[PDB]
Amino acid sequence: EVQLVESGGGLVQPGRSLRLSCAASGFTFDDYAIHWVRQAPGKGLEWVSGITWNSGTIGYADSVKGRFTISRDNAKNSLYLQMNSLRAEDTALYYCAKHHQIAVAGDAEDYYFDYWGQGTLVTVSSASTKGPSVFPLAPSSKSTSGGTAALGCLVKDYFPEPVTVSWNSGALTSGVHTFPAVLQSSGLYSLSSVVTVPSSSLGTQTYICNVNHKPSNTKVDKKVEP
Amino acid sequence: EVQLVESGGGLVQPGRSLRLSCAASGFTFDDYAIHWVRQAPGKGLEWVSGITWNSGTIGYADSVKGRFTISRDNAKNSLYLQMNSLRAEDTALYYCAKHHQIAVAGDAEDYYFDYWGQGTLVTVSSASTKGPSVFPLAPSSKSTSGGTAALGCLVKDYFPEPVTVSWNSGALTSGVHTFPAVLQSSGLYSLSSVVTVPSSSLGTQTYICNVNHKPSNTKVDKKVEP
Amino acid sequence: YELTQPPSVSVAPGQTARITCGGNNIGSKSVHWYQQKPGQAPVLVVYDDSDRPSGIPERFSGSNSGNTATLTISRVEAGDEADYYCQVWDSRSDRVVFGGGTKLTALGQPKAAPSVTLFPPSSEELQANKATLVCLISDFYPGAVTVAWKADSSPVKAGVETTTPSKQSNNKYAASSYLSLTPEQWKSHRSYSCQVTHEGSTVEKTVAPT
Amino acid sequence: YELTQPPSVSVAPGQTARITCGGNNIGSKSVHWYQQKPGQAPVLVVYDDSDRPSGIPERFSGSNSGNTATLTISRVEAGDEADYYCQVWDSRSDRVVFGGGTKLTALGQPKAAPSVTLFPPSSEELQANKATLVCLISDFYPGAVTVAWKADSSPVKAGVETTTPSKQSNNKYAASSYLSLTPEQWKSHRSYSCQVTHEGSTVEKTVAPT
Amino acid sequence: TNLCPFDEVFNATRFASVYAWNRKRISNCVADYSVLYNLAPFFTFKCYGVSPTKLNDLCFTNVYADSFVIRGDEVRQIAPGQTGNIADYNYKLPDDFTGCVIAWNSNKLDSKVSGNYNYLYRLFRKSNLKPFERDISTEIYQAGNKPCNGVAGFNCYFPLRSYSFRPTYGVGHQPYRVVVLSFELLHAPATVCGPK
Amino acid sequence: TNLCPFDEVFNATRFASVYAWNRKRISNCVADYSVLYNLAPFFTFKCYGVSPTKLNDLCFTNVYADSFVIRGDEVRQIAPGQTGNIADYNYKLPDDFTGCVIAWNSNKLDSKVSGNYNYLYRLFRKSNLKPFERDISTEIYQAGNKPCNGVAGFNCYFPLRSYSFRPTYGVGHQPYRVVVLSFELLHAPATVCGPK
Ligand SMILES: *[C@@H]1O[C@H](CO)[C@@H](O)[C@H](O)[C@H]1NC(C)=O
Ligand SMILES: *[C@@H]1O[C@H](CO)[C@@H](O)[C@H](O)[C@H]1NC(C)=O
Repeated sequence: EVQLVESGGGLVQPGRSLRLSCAASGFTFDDYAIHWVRQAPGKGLEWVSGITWNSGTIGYADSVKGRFTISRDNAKNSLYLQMNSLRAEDTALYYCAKHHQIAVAGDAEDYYFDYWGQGTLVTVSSASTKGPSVFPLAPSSKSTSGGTAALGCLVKDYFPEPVTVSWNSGALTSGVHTFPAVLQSSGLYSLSSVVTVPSSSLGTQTYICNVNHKPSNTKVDKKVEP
Repeated sequence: EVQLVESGGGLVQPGRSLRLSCAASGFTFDDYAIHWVRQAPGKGLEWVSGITWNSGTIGYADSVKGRFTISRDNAKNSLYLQMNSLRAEDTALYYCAKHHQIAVAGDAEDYYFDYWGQGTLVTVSSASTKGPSVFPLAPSSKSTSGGTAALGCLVKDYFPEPVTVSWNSGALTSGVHTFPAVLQSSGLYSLSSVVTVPSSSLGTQTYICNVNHKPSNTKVDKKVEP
Repeated sequence: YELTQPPSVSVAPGQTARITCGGNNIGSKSVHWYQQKPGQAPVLVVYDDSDRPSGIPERFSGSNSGNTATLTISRVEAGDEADYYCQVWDSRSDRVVFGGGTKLTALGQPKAAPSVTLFPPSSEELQANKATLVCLISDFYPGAVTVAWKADSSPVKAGVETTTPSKQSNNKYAASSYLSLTPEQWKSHRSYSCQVTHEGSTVEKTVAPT
Repeated sequence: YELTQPPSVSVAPGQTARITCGGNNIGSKSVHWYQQKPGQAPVLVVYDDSDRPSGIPERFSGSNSGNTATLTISRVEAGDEADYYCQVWDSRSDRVVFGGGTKLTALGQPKAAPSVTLFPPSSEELQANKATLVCLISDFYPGAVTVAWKADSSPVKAGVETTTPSKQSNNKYAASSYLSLTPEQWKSHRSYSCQVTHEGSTVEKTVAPT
Repeated sequence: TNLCPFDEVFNATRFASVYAWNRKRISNCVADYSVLYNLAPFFTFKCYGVSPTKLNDLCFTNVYADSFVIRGDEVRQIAPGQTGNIADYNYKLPDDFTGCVIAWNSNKLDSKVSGNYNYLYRLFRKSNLKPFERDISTEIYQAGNKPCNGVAGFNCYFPLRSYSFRPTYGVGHQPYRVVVLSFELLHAPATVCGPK
Repeated sequence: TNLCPFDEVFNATRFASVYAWNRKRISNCVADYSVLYNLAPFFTFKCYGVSPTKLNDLCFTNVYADSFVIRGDEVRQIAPGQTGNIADYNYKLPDDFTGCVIAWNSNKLDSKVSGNYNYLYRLFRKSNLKPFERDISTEIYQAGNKPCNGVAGFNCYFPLRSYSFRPTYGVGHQPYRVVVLSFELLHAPATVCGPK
């Protein structure tokens, strides 16, 4: 139904600007107020700004006034948020939240969000983007049970973390444990995945680990073999 | 001594502009900060604006900001306060206040007033200026005591109330009690000023009541006789 | 910032007066005090919460607690009834913030009888049409005076009367009263007279017929 | 405005939990609640303190009275462990005030032994100098697991390790570990290994001794 | 019948900015140009091309309703063929316009004693705006000759300034909510008619 | 010995506006032109006429120290023979200027949003200013053809605009405390020498 897809986000130096977008699809982008709300990693939520059905700001926070500017386009079904003079304390997953009510004329201002998105990790630091390095973790011949052998990838050396691993085309929703990354004392990270991988007799997965890294644009489609 | 004479004030229609002035003397008008502070009849005091020795505004109150503008000229010792877009609530007795502690560059900001002025009544209404109707009071020849006399003027029908009635300048300094005015149910005022004048009929013969009304420039020179 | 002063305060001659001013956290900025007698300009009496200017007697002390500043007056005489204001710089908003009014009133002053004086309509004003009459009561300390024009041998109240409220003068009230009801037709001659009433007593002065 | 919530509220999966959100005068303005599983997007729970959206079970209820809004979840289960936030409008400053959410954790869940899976350096990295030996640990409920490294049959911990803190996955914690400080000719001898020691027993799993 | 939605376009909680004015199509309804005079004692009704008493006799197909908040000294600029810092970079009406520009004071609805960056206006722009054009872009304005590289520095300004709305201002600085009711008539069955 | 008051016009709490720039007759003292070199490292020190290396040696009679706050891109206008809006209606320097203009960013203590109207510049004026001329008048400027009363309106422009110095604008719209050190050599015993 409602698909509030959010685009725009990556590594930007302190003091520069970027523009975020939020393409709506499913409802009428002319009667629902849509807001922006950030969430620092493991540090709670925070409200940024918002716009009513008519393009008008419903206010800003106590730390983004004068630096952020929100705009609405009712014809293209897209909400925009301009972020100027970014600092180190603006790194968060910016969400694009809707409003449940239809915004009737005579009522009381009360905004509560009903549909959310996924967000774009807007990291602000002085480091530079690095390219991933996919490696074919070998599914060793240790065979006790049926699917005891597991194969995966070892994506490493990437500073930003909008990393997404795929296996066939954006499919194979079976057991795929994408373990969280870890800052290895150098600013970079390291990802890893593991599948079930039953008895290998050429009737198994296509042996593909699609790694999409946006801030360091590179599409790796390297295969895995025993 | 220090004399902060304040001029440039009278009647102005709602939605107009006047310009006040504060001519200083006796001290150095180059090292003391001078502020503007108003006072309606009663209703306590209120700080309008202020300026430092260098012509830098110390700020405005959150009731006349963006409408007033304080200036300062160090060549000719005088202060200024332009008052654009005057409304009905700006009807007060504006003061010109000095400040001790000439505030060497290394110091904490703190402004207290030690030498005040006399005031300049600024009334903002839609009525028109009227002129006094000075009438001499009759000093009836009674025999209650040795000085059983009472003579004065009967100023009446004047809308603005800055009137400063005075007898023969530098001559009469005895009991000259000037009774306050009254806002009768016609928009105008009325004032009296009776002097004791112990029995001197056909004696001093200095019964001259000078009535000055600034918003009308009607300097009356009425003479009183038995 | 927003200071808070008591609306009024009373004290008898012999005791001490205590005027307080509060705020969010009034403990860092200074609390400067002023004294405004009725009909004059405010004079500073206490600055830096402890000091006093040259001329102010050794009777104006002060203290500044965490959230309350006080102005302690010593032995108070009759010539001390005025309005006192406390000042705060408030460097947060860059605006000198004053306080409310605090009318200190000495309780126990002697009751002074008023002095009424009447002036008949002049000859220069009766030229075309003025016919004005004025009643003046000068020296009486307690207010609440009712100038009832017992004129024309009747309680004239429908006639135009001013009856200005009480005022202050050298620590003693004073008011006035006008009567322009006569349209140059006061030839009725029924003993025009002004009648004041202070607290039960009354003093009256007749008006000349012609 | 400023909302304050308890940093953590735990309850056994037999009774109800009490999540509160108090402010200054939050008795009239509407109080909305949100639920956020670890990793996913915040979902809506009972809003306006008296009604819930479509899909949320009847177990979720709310009540606001004076200075406390209570989100009383009835019959708490394991799948309800999430970060609950409360929302308010605060029409005074034109904002949307959230609060530090509460981590509801169902206390008293069954134990889970972690499963370890070792992956030696891959085939297409020995020609280069990578040295990225990876040690993974599967799902387990009680966190705080320490990865014991057994490199060359000897305790080698001075090398570059990761030891990422435990994270959340369908109410089962999982982590990773990386240590291949070797000169990138890791095939020295004596079966470089990895050990995962939970609270109590320790799990062992090694790789080929080459 | 089906009254046109002139209730949420006029009596709304928060209006639009000058650089992001909102259009709204109003159709398949019967417009009543008489309920507008409940809004504000101070209510100008300047019209162009149509008599203020002729809208209740003609039929249109798509009546559009813009909305923005401008300061007082800037309403006059919302008129066919008039210059100014708002009618050139924010919103310009065509020289041959058929509508009714409506404005009223709103110092009580949206004016807080602080200044809120809620209402913005475009101060710098490359060229003038074409009739009925909205530019929500916020690129750094190059005011000199050196490139800006997306950083607001010397000779590189941010193209949006924020109005200051406080109730203590004069009539020439209090916020004014403005709505431009356009009227177009194409080769199509006219739905928006008058109350018959 | 007696150091000149170079600390009162440089470390003052609040500076003047561009239309009311304050002078200070620095005389009968010993000026040390070295405390204004390392303090405030962001220091544009454009010296016209005199050189910064031979400044601690020459003796002048009355060195005048102006002071005002202008924006950034309008610092280039404080120079001999320069045009614009802040160099012809607010502050004008002679073509034979002999001094050193000194400016430094003050986005920390002068960008108070509570202040803002605390700094004003003149935008409209009949004729250009003379060298070293102050005009603190606030009369309404008649910009059209008909005479204007004491009220604003069409072709009735208030001659003073505000500097909404906010801490979020770019470096081109930030306050700069400009101080001009004019050096005159009139016929009189020169007393303001350098450190001997
Ligand atoms: C705006 O609100 C008032 C009060 O509810 C109402 O009388 C008026 O009709 C409304 N205006 C419009 C244009 O509907
Ligand atoms: C301003 O203050 C600093 C520190 O006290 C000082 O070094 C400097 O000399 C002062 N300003 C000038 C230029 O006199």
